Amino acid sequence: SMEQVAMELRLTELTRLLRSVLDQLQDKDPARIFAQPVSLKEVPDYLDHIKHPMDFATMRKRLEAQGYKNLHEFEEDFDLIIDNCMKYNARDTVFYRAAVRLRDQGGVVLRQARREVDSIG
Repeated sequence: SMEQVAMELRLTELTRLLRSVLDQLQDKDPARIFAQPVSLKEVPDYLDHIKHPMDFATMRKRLEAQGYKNLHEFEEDFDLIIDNCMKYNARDTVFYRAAVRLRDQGGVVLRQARREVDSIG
């Protein structure tokens, strides 16, 4: 149908907007602390602590599979990265501090993407 196509065009454009958002968020992690999944070889007990692991490479796989239907779903995954880190790591660590900074700095980017998604529909 012509409707399924128009829908596929919007999803593709949302995917394009979310790709730019992802790149902006990831620039706010220059140390690449959140770039890849926490290693289960190096933190064998991680899943006893954190039930829904997340990271930027895993979000990127989902993104490129057009697996995000809206900004809310994307934000949920970004919040997991931050929230997982702030539970697993203590306050006085480079990792916890890096999540606080990513959270504060990403908020500006997410604030405008919400307006752009509402705006362009």
